[PDB]
Amino acid sequence: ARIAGINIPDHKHAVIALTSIYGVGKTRSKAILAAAGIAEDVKISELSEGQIDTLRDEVAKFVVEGDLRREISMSIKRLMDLGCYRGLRHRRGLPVRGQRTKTNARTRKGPRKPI
Amino acid sequence: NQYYGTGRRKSSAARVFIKPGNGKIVINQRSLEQYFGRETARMVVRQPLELVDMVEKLDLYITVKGGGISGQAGAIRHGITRALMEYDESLRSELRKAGFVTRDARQVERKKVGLRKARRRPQFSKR
Amino acid sequence: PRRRVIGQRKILPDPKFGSELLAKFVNILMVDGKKSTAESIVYSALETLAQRSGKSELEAFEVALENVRPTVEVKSRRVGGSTYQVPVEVRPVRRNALAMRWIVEAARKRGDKSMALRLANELSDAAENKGTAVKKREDVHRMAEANKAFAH
Amino acid sequence: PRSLKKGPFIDLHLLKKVEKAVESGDKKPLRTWSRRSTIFPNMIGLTIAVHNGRQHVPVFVTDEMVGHKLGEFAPTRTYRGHA
Amino acid sequence: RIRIRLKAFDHRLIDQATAEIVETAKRTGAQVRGPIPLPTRKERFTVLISPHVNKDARDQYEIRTHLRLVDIVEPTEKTVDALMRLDLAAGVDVQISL
Amino acid sequence: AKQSMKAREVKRVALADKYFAKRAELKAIISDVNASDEDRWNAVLKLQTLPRDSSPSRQRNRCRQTGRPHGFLRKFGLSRIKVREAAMRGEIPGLKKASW
RNA sequence: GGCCGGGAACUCAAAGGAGACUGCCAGUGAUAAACUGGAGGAAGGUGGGGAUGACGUCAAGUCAUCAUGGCCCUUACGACCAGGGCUACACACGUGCUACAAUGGCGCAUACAAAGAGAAGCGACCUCGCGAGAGCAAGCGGACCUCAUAAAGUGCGUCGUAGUCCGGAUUGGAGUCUGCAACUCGACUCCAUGAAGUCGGAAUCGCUAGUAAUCGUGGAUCAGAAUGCCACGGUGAAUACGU
Ligand SMILES: [Mg+2]
Ligand SMILES: [Mg+2]
Ligand SMILES: [Mg+2]
Ligand SMILES: [Mg+2]
Ligand SMILES: [Mg+2]
Repeated sequence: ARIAGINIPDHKHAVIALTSIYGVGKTRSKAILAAAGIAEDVKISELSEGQIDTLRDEVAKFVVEGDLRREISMSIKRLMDLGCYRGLRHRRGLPVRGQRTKTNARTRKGPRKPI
Repeated sequence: NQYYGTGRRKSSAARVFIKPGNGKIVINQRSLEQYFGRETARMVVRQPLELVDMVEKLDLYITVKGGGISGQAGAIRHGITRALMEYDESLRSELRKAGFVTRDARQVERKKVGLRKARRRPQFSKR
Repeated sequence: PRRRVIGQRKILPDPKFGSELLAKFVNILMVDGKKSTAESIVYSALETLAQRSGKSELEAFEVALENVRPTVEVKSRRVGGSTYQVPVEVRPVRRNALAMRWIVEAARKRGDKSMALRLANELSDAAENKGTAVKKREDVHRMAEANKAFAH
Repeated sequence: PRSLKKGPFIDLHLLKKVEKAVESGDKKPLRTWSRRSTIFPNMIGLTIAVHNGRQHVPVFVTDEMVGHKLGEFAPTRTYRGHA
Repeated sequence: RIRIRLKAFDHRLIDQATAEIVETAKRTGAQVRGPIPLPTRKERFTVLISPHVNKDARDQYEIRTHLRLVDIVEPTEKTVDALMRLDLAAGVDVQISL
Repeated sequence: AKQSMKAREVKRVALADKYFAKRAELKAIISDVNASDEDRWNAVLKLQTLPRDSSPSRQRNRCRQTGRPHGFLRKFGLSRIKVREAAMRGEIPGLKKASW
């Protein structure tokens, strides 16, 4: 119950449980779970240490959790300091992908501000 | 010899051949239970033959086209009624009273200009 | 309406019981036109009630329905321009419709895992005078009794 | 965006201007209108003034901006705030 | 075998042409099968009748295209010669295919 | 509309039909899967040189009688107002008001 | 394998006819007009839906579809080209789509429609790629071929009330297609992330039967770009004492 530096739930199936890793989704969960031949209908509570080690070996094949987040920051930071249009849209807390701004855009702006 | 009947309901048309027999029913090369999953359709199909009590003495070969499950079942009922009344006219008074000889003329109304549906109007604001 | 033209529309008894009452109850429980999903729940609830009570399969439903039917309701009438609360009689069809609707709405507000189980509980309670439909009927009865002086 | 097989897009006149400028030695910023052209590693270290609707904005090409369009470093809308 | 298709916008001016072509192909000394009534095509259009705004005011028009088919089995060498100068009605399209 | 708009439309049509074969040939080379990289680059640079109005996507459908750029119908070549006015005088063959 | 020879019976196709007219019976009614019930019949009293809008009112809308009196400009209020803007954003309002779940989500298997478009076009089979798509390439100016497998539905299993195996907004990376040209400012695919949202205050809307509600399909516009508009089918309700 210690994979990729985080704790994982024990009472759910493997496919549901492994997606809790930052960077591992449902497709990635299935790929990892099938790469070592473990069924999707087994709780990790009842499972042995050797195949846990194999699961760790297979999940160690991607940039996940903190090692991912790092470059994401630079992926944003290089955009901000370069001075491009996306950097300016990032600075002001406004949409970057050319959506509406006359209305909506609450998620990028937050709750309404009474004057 | 063979007796023939036809039935129409919604966009569904069915044709039925009835012969003296023992109680065999065929619908598009499939059994009665292999075609209609819902028991309501089976009951509405078997209504008239059960009412006249000629269930185990006749054989039925049926073909259908168009519409859906309920429309096809209603077409089957209409066709069975027409074929049976063709076989014997003495039941003319009975099948009519059971509400089967009358052809169900209800249809689907079109879409009109300015409305989202046949009669549904858009939302209205006074001011 | 202004014309008195409308009439009664024919209904088909349900297949495996031949009862119009079950047909009407299924229609009341139906949503979105998905009938096939309605009689499934109705049948599951009916069989669960039949096995739980052990009295019958259809008589338990009839007894629960009878326990809830009211006989008086309240409407508004006027004589000199002032509105009132006047008690009036209920026709049998209206009694059955009100009872079924109250039972359905009471069932829809619970915390179980299936709708058929909620239906089983509500019909059981109605047959043994514990459901909220009993409270509805009693409150209607007592509001009708309170406004008794205005009965012409 | 654009297909991978087609390759990057650039205007002929701009390409000739920048190649001549690089060959002849570093010069003054090049005045241009084509905001839709892509930036090249050849264009590194030169200054290009690009149109934005009413003016020409100088931009100095750095190494990190290779791969984008010339129109992403010159805005066209002016906004300070509300009230 | 020669099959002929006939198209028209009206169901009366095409019936006369069909009758005349079948009766004239009968006389040359061949056998004719038909005519075959084929499904018509309905094309519907809708337009706005106001020169400015007034969205919910429209006219709906339609165009009906009729269709007939005839066949000739084992024709005469003179049947085609006779049919090359039939001079059908103006407003009917005729298509011949061997 | 104006006269200048129709003049621009006709000039665009003429230029578009003048350069059909050359543009088709250049687009065929560009879309080709197996070709030299320098050949593709030169073909792109050559296609970029041809006038913009030669592109058949620069044209806008306009009414034949008035020139209106909105409410166009391809089957008739006229806007809705012109189609209605012509059709109600029995000048479009076979067209009549529908009902069902 | 209607697959073949065959057949014109059936469905259907498209032309012409029949039928429904208070026609018949009984009662009331001023013998009438008319109303009520009944026989028969597929349909009974305007069978269902559509087109059809009197004389006029609002000095209602449109001089930017078009036409037109008067006034106004004429090396400019006329004409050409490139780039930008019509897509901005502390805010308020109208009309919609997706949800807040168990009558449900997810996986596998299995049935039943109507209507319409296609020549600079619809583009099948086969091969390649996880996918959007790519290569090669028959048929079709069409009751022939393509678009193009309907979905809800049914059987089995899993989920067991959790902001969840509900929700898919936002954001990063990698791509496909159209078009000279996807930065401002296109559409779609894969991987990664996973916001508000637990049924909505004062108020307010639509609908009388194949109607409301719910699920799918097509077209015009158009190089590319629908949650809008115009059409087509599947399932299929509750209630109307009375003014
Ligand atoms: Mg519908
Ligand atoms: Mg009239
Ligand atoms: Mg005015
Ligand atoms: Mg005005
Ligand atoms: Mg311009």
